[PDB]
Amino acid sequence: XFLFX
Amino acid sequence: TQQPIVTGTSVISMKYDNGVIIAADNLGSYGSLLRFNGVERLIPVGDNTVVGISGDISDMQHIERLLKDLVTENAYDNPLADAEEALEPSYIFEYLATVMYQRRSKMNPLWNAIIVAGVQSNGDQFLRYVNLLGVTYSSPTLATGFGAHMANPLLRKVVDRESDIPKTTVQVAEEAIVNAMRVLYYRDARSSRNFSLAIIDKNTGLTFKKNLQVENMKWDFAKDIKGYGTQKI
Amino acid sequence: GYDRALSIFSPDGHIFQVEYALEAVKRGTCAVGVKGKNCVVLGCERRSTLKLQDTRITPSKVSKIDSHVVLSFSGLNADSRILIEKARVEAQSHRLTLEDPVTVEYLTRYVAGVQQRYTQSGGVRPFGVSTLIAGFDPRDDEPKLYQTEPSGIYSSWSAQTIGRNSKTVREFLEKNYDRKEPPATVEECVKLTVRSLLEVVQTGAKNIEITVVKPDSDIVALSSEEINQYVTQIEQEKQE
Amino acid sequence: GSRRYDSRTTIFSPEGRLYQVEYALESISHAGTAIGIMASDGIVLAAERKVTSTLLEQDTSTEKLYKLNDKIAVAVAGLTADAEILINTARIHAQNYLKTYNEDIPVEILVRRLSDIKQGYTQHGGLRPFGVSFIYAGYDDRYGYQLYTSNPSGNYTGWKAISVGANTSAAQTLLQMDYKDDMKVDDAIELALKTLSKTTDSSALTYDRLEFATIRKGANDGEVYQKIFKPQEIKDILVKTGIT
Amino acid sequence: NNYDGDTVTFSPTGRLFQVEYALEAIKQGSVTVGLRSNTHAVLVALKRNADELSSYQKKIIKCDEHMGLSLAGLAPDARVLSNYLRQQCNYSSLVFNRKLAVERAGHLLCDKAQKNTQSYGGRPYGVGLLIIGYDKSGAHLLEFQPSGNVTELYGTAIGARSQGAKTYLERTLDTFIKIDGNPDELIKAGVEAISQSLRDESLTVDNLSIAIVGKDTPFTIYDGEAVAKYI
Amino acid sequence: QFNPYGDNGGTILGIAGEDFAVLAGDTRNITDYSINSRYEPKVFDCGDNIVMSANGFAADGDALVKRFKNSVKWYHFDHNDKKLSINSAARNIQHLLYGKRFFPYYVHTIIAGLDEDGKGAVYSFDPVGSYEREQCRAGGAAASLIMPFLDNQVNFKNQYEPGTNGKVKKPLKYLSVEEVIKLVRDSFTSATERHIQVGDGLEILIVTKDGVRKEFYELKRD
Amino acid sequence: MTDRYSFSLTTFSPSGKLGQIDYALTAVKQGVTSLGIKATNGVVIATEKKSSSPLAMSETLSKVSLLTPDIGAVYSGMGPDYRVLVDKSRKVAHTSYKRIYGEYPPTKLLVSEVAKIMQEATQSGGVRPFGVSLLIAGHDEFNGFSLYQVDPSGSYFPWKATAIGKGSVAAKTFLEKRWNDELELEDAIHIALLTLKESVEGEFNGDTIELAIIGDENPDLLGYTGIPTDKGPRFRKLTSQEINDRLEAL
Amino acid sequence: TTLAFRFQGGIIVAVDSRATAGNWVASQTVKKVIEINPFLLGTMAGGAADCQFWETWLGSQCRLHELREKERISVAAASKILSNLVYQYKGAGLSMGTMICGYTRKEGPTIYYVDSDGTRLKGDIFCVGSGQTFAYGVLDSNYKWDLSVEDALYLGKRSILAAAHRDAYSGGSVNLYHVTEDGWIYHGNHDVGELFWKVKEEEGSFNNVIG
Amino acid sequence: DRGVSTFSPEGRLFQVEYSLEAIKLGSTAIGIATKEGVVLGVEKRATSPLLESDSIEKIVEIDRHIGCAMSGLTADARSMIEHARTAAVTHNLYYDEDINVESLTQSVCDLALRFGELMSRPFGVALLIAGHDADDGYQLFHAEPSGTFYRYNAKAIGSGSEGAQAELLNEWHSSLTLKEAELLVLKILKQVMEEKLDENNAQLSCITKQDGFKIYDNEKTAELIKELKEKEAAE
Ligand SMILES: [Mg+2]
Repeated sequence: XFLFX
Repeated sequence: TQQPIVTGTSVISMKYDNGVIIAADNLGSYGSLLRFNGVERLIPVGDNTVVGISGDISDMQHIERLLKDLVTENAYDNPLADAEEALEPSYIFEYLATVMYQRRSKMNPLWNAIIVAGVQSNGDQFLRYVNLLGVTYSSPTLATGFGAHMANPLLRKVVDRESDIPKTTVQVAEEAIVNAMRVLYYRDARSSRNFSLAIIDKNTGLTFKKNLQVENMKWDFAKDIKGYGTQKI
Repeated sequence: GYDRALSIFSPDGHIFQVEYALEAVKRGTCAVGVKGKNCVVLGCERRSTLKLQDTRITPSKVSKIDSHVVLSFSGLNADSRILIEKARVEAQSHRLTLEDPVTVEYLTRYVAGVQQRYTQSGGVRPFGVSTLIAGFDPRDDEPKLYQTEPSGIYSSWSAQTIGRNSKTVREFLEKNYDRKEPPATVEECVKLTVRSLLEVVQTGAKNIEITVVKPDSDIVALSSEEINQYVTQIEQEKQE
Repeated sequence: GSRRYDSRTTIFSPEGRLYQVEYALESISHAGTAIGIMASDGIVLAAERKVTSTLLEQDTSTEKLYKLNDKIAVAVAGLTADAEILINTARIHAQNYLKTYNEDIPVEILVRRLSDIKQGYTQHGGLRPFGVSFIYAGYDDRYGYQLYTSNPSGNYTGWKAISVGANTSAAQTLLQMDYKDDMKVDDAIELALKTLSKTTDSSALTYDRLEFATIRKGANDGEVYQKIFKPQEIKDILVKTGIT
Repeated sequence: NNYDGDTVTFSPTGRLFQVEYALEAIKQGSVTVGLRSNTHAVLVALKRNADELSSYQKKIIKCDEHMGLSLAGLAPDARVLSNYLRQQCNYSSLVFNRKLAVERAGHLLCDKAQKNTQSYGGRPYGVGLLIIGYDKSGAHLLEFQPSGNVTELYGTAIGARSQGAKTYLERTLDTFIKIDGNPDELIKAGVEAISQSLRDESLTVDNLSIAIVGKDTPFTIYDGEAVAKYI
Repeated sequence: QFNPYGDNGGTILGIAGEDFAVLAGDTRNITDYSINSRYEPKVFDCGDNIVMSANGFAADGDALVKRFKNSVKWYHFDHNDKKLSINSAARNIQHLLYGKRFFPYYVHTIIAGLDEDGKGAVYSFDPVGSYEREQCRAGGAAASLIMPFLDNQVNFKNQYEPGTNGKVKKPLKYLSVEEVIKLVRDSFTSATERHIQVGDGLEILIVTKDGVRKEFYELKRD
Repeated sequence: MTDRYSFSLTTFSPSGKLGQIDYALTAVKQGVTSLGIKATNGVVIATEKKSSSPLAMSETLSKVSLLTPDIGAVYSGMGPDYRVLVDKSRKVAHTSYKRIYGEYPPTKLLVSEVAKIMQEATQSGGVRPFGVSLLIAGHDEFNGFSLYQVDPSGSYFPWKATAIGKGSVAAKTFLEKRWNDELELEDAIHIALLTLKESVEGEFNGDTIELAIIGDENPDLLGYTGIPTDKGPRFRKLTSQEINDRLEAL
Repeated sequence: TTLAFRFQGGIIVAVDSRATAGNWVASQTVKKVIEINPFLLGTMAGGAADCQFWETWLGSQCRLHELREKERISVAAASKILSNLVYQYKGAGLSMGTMICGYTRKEGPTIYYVDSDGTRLKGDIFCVGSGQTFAYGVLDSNYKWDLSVEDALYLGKRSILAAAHRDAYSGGSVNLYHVTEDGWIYHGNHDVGELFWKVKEEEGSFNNVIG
Repeated sequence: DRGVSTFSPEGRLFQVEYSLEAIKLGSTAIGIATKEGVVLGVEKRATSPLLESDSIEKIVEIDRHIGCAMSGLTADARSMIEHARTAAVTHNLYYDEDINVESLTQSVCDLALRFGELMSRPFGVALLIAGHDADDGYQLFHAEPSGTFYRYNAKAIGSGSEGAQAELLNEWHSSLTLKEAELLVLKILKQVMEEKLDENNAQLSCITKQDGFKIYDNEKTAELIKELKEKEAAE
């Protein structure tokens, strides 16, 4: 896997 | 969450021009490769479907009861239960597929690999696989456990693609399945010599063969094998 | 649980349990609300058939919901306590989540919502209570006065009265209250409130309670002697 | 179904009264008279036992006067069984408050909560209200000596002197006549007994037909003592005031 | 009289009056017709308006690609029962990869309606439904009544003056049953049938509501200018 | 201890044109080093001119596509057969995915279709429902092989105008359906060579205003 | 389905009467006479064994019940209502006292718990009051011997001596004349048998009369030896023979 | 990398556009600012789904407040709705770094820092994300309260650029917002690729780089 | 007594029929739908002159594209409005779009019959739900406590409904402008109202695609009342 700045 | 105690080994199947073939040995093995044979792992549902189950025997017997239960239920208030509104392989598979996935999602899976082999009402061959994770896939040849590793390669020589199915006869398909069962006996420690084979043909119906044995095995060459390299005697 | 529908419709389209709740309000001691230019005053009747009362400890007719909002009522005293508690809890709940005290309109809308819910819930009877809710919104100098009733309808009033002989004191306010020019000062507003109660009460002794609410959480209750001075002034001016 | 047999205990009359509350008050008016009188230096609780029998064990009996904590007592008028349910609730509420704040419960807070339970039975649940009126006699460090009453409606009010149960009309007139604000406990004791003696439906008021209790500061230096009078102690106070 | 207070009370002659009163709601409802051949099944509905400024109450609800009904009586009850049918059609698809048989649809409505006639506190459904569908055994028409009685028919009608259309279909039975592979002609027979239940008012463009399902025809509803052909 | 997740391999690719959109996927389904099927489709027409693929754990992927198809069906029932716009579908799928935030679907989801202005649209989702509209997205096993190539050939990244000293970028422009299918076919043949889980067959679903068309192409079976 | 009766079946009438409690007391009045007498060194409780049929074995039906080793109960009114109250009374002596303090409850507190159960049947939804009055005789270290009456309302009163049921009015008058504060246990048993003979019409012997005492500790009835502090139950049910012995010198 | 700072001319909000799955650069075109309402902004840092879902949910809760109270929600109230929500989910594994930035007449320009730990902070300057340290260094060094709007916009842009360069998990493009009494105003998307060289040439910085 | 969900011998629900009687006692509310927008107007009907009329909220916003006028026991409408607003916002959260006026109405009507022995009685209030969506354009719906809703070109509910509806029958055509519709609502309100119509005892609103749902100021309504009188005196 999931996206994560 | 559980651990399987007594298990069944590979189930192998393939399509031919007029139907499908499925086979499974009659053995229940323990954890340390101990045996307990006298286990039928092919469940005929109606006269158009055979369900081949591998993995935990206790969970297999639970699924067996569900299928028996399903047939009873379908007959309830159904005048066409033996005709147009009879259970189809696609219906039986989808029920089982639904159960396997909602069990894995409750973290209490049925520790099995299932192949549903049958012929549909329009004569279409049906072959599809479901397992304890609820993963499903179809192919001209389907096999579980060791069968996937050893049987599939042999069966795929006969039917590599969909276009090969019309060219494949029941005599050829049965030979391929029976040969594949012998190879599994040679190389699988949890396999047995005794097995059951079922043919579902659109023209000739369902044929169920029990107490089959592996024959024409090659052992003669073993006498010439001495030591592990340098031993001459 | 006890599920019975007690508040139901009649053939003529009335809900008798809600209408019989209004009758309980009409039996209640008179309560009046008058809002001036920079204040609101809540006047309340206390029936004089009860002597040997301990006025120190006896529940006061006007209740603080927060430091800036007050609630008076006519009807069943026991029922009023349940609305006051729920309102006080909601006032602290609003401060906790919105980081701002309730507006008078919001607190009214909540209390009216509770009264409404008891008119179409199983196993409960409506509140035998009408409320006057008065105060000043945070950082605002515009006086607010709202009325609620058992049905759950609420609305804003320049001045309003509820309870026994409320129709008499409403008659008085309707001709004595000018919309274009409300009571400019605290004294003027308190006087008009006392005058309106003196049409109904009997004697201006320990029978009248007055509470004056002003902007920025400035609420004070008047004593006997303080109220008695207004009674003495009105009666001397009347004799003309 | 069951709708047919429902008395609807929590509805309004066309006049806007609560039937079951009004009928419960009618029940209480037939109960033995209970009087509370608040003085500057203590509170008196006096109660008349309901037509005593000669073979009733008087000394080890509790009908009218119950202890809630060390600083609060109640006089009961109505169904004794109903009162005991509410008394055990009040005793628990008091200990819950002490556990939470490490301070004895203020009298009004205990009264309000017990009154709020009664209210609940008149607005929801479809059960009969509690056929009980209480006189609460208590002391706290905020308001000092306090008298309250609660009734089945759940309404409560504060008093200098009050009666509940039978002949309250007559009792309240006699108390209103002889009571004054600078009264002592010993004077309040005499008033309570004289009042019961005139309002009683019995031929003559005797020790065996009475329950008596005082809340004084008679103990050494800024502490409150609850005295639930023994039969012999009632017999003595009845001779001393010259009623027997 | 004394035995019509609730649905849990039999009358001395063994009648359920609350069920009979629910049945009365259907008779007050606007007429709707159902008929079928071997290839197609048709629903025709006379929609009712409050006045000339109002819209015409929608009578026909789709349940799946192969099944739907027309209603007469309490519209909200039709919504509850049609929503239940949608879920049972949907359950059958998701779990069994199987289109729900029209006969099983009937059985499920019957059993849902029944429970509401044996329990205190609840009430019977106040709506009648005509279910049409095409499943593995061909075309089907069902009549639902909130007593729980479901009936499979070649044709029928429910609502005010329904007896007129029901008599016509009884006469025409031998003709319309053999309208195979011709949708328009089977609708025409349905429109001529509902016409026998009209008084003073006639079929207009925004008044008539038609639905059809069949062999190579998903359940589709025709309203407005789409039904102008059949006037 | 029972592990509820598995990896069925496969790789998917969505590309948005001017008046069209394509969603491609290989047809190979695998477990570990075994081939389950050489033809098991995982790119589906969901109705309302929306094509969908949930690549990763096939069981979770089948479950999600099944639930979304059902979501489209009930959107018709509840909103008078109204067409589900691609943006509305994308938001619905976020809620389906985030619904299982603490027992996630182990899939990478791509949907393709036309937006309400008739222009090609592609949306991509993470396992727990974070989504974004994109011109170009590869998902699954060979995403890392395909994605940089698409950056270069679709979005013309790192390409400058010859002679301009690398000051003027190569201008962006819409590709024809013919030119896009070339890049898809070359993307998958490339991925087949260098990724063991990619091969057997390539199925492309093309979405125009005229509807949903299919194209199939063989890939190497080793 | 389900218990839809969540509302009171006992309500106040306009006169302030609780009908169902009044009617319960009427049922008690129709009931067979039972009485209790408190002596200085014990308590006696007694009742007639009104036998439904002579084929019936009156031994099997026990109108006088042990609640704890030191507490016994007798009733007038509806036998079945009494039987379930004895079961509930024995259990509450354990659950709400013995399992907390490791000792049996004192008479007044067990009476208080029985009273509470009977008050609940007066106010709870979908139930009628219990149609019985109980006489509970008991001993405890700090209160000594005590006798309590419990009514359908849930009200209880302590008695020196009393009677309930059919001939209670006459029985109470008889006890008033005979009772003094110097009575020994044997004297109270003698008076109990005299009092009960008035209200009994038919046969009067040890087979038609049921009588129990709260008196001295009975080591022989304990069932074990070795713990000096455990001296045995104060409750003893008199035998058919023991009653007949005291009817000769009557 | 996200920052928001208060100055004379209102609030400056600057964010990058990179999404990463481990060392894999998933996207360079992500919108890390939610527009909520015309006077309210939300910045997102941490789990993409967690931020995206719950800040979209926050916008719905803010709309309901305004329908039920006939008044736009306060920045304090809006921030506490989100902070009270994440506190309910505390320990469940939500990952969110957030800044609720808006103007209302009663509060003025307000910035609230809110994180998945349940921390709710009011402040003039915040930097949230993996690259927050890089942004802070540039911002703190050149921050003045009496910065011009044009200079404040550049400083926010410049501070994100600084972070995008040094931080592996920040980059792609810079998105700029300005919040005043009349509401929030978009100041465009600046690709770091083109921006970096322009800034280096014009400012004469980035002397560590070759070129 | 008798059950709450009981059928009459005629086949109607007693409690629903009795609630319709409560709605007839309610103050008048009129809606008119046009191709230029939908107008909603109400009779405020203050019980006393001391009551501040601006605090009478009988026209209510559900979303930017959906308005609501009520008639009957108006306290009952609060939870219906709360549900409608939640449905409208919730749908926008799930589908990133405006919710259809019909779908919003259907959602409100699903509460109506959720009563029995759920809530204790039906709602004692009728709603005129006016809105715009891209599919079916400008729409006016009448939501009853029966759970039934009809779409209307124009509709009156409350005390003066049967008179007002007969007047709307003659006056309404398909080519009505928004300005014409505003005057028509004011004209028919003045006819059926007890007290004389002004900007304090009557309230106008409209919903347009461009500007969404707007409740008209007393100043704006006052000008339209003045414009209405002049035009009626002109012929
Ligand atoms: Mg490969």
